[PDB]
Amino acid sequence: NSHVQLVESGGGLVQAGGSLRLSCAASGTISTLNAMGWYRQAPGKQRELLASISNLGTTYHADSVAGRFTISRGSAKNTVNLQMNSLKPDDTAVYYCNTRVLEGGTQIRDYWGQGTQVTVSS
Amino acid sequence: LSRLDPPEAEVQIDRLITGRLQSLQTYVTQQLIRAAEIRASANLAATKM
Amino acid sequence: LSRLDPPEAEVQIDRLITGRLQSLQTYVTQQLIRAAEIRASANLAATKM
Amino acid sequence: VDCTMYICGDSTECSNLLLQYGSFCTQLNRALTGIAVEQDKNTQEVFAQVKQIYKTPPIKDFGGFNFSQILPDPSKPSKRSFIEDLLFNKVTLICAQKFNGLTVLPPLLTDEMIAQYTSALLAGTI
Amino acid sequence: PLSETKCTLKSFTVEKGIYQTSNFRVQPTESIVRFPNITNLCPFGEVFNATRFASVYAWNRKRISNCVADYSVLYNSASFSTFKCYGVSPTKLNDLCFTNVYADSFVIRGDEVRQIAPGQTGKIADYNYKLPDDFTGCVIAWNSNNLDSKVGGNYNYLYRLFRKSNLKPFERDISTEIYQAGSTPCNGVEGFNCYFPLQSYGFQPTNGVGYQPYRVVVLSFELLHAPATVCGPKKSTNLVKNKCVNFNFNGLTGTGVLTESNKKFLPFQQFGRDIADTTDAVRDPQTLEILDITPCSFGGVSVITPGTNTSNQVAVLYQDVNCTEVPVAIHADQLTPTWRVYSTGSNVFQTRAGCLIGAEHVNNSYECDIPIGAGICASYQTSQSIIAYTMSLGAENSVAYSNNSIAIPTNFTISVTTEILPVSMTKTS
Repeated sequence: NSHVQLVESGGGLVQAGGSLRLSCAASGTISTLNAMGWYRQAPGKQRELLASISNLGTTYHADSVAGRFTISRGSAKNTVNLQMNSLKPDDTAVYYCNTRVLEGGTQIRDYWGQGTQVTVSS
Repeated sequence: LSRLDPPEAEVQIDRLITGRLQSLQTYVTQQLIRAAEIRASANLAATKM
Repeated sequence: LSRLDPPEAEVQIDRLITGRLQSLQTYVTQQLIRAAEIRASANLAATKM
Repeated sequence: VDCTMYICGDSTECSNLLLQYGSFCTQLNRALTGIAVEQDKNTQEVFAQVKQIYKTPPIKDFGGFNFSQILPDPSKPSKRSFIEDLLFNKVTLICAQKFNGLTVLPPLLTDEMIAQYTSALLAGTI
Repeated sequence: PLSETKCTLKSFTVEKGIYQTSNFRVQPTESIVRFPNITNLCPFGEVFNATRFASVYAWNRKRISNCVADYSVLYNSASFSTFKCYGVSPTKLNDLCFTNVYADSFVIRGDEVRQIAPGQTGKIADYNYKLPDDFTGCVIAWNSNNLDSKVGGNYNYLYRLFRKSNLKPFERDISTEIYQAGSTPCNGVEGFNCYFPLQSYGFQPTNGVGYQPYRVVVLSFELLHAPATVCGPKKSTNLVKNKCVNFNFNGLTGTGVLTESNKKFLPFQQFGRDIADTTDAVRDPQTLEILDITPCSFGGVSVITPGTNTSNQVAVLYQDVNCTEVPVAIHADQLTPTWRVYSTGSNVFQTRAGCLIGAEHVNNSYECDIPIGAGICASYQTSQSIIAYTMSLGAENSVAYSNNSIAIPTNFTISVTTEILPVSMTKTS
């Protein structure tokens, strides 16, 4: 019954040059979060990966967010926080959170949360 | 008409109208073909008479 | 089916079904006309025989 | 032709969507079946005039008239006459078109039976 | 079948004749997926068959991406003293896709192989190569005494014995500044309380298996929600022939019966198309042979029956199909005692029209009663049963022709015959 679930929070309207921090909480029957990622599906734009952290601590950051978004995995290793520094207009999007789970050592299942909206205006 | 408002029900009414109109056209064409057949039959019957 | 999900693929399938059905119907009508012509020819042949 | 296979070949969602379009399928199938039966009716009416099969005389005298050309030739594998086989050769594909739900029902009267009827008519006339 | 005909006619009474009822469609039995040959596997040999490996402190990192990884050569091969994986099943590697792969190759003493694992301690783990606690990947090691040892002491391989802090996971430290092991600063001068930061194993052929050099390669897989650049070989199904099956040749999807083909494709040609543009022949990507595509049944089903007022038995005609397909009509699902009796028996007969079941093929000829097709006709007579026979064109009769004989009638007869003709139709508006 406790199926893997993700929850996104921390987004919202921010003045250009500001900063925020999205928090992604994972729950349910989480066996192993092999890969952990943050995505954004802006209104009228396809979902795009921004930052992600593997279970080994190695992290990837998209060029659209490289140098501004820093992804850090909590000590519990269940939640990932994306600190957004110097938020620019490109950050206006509905941010989604994803994780890959290896169920049974062979089934790669990708789980997604509700997501949170971010907006940057002039 | 009752379930949906006119602006949205217009598409459903158009689909239904197209279907019914096409069916009526099919029936008319079949009737014309059978009328031609029976016309030939009547001509040959008149020839026999 | 593969590229698009069912809810959006339904309209495409409807358009394709309409096109194929109309093509088949035109073929059937042409076959009926040719059948009538060949029926007249066969009646002529039977009369000749 | 089968409507459902042609429009919705091997698919199920297409079949379900077509199910609500009515009975066009039945109408088209009935029309095609009617045409198919009409073909047999036409050929039978044309060639079934003779009540009995009339054999040709064992010896051809006919007062000097030579009917070899139109009479059947037992020598050839097929018993069609000298002219009929010439027509078949002159007139001499759809076989591989069966993929899209098509079908070609065989004629009720085989060419051999039509040749038999024509030979009977020829013998009767002679 | 009689009840199906009744439902089709929407009547409880069926007259003598033949009625089209349903369609006999052959469903696929299996699925076939064929993809190009083994092809360009990832460069495993480069890392494994490399003549010389780097030092443990200078462990060589090799990035692997954008290539198919055939991991079977790793475990299917018993040329590795140690083989283990973390976070994934080793047998599942050939069916996995990863964004990036990093192969860490170096040489260490066999007895020190234990230090190469998550949460391990010691000089090798702390100061030469440290692994993450939740490492996701595989570690491979094998003996290298015959390669990494020389008579008198092989001093090429070096390892870091001292350092201020333990190396972080996947961290390399190549700086060799004199480590301050004592209160007195070394100032980059080796001596008392200042030892050579690196050390040489001095591998010798006389060294024991534990002390002998061992070559180790560690494959770490990176997954960061990014597109996967590596993917195990697309396991292609075997080749099935002469049976209906769903086939997918490198994306070309279809359903039919694969048969040996006598065509001749040009080397660059892959598949052929009929005059109607429909796919007709395909060549297997894995190996170069051609196969032809054919439809399965596409057949129809008709019921031959005398008028229900006369009898109750029926016969089934499967249009333009082989007699082996007949009983493949979604059987094992119809009524047990009523439909499967018509499935197959000694009654089975074959004609150009199709397969006929429930009728005996007699030799006698009679005027057509129910036209089957292609010169065959069916009738109910005999003990009574259904018989399929060859149509009798008519009664045999010969005229006693002679060149001087004549036939003149002596009496007559008046015959009255009826002829019916339609004249009009209901005037519907």
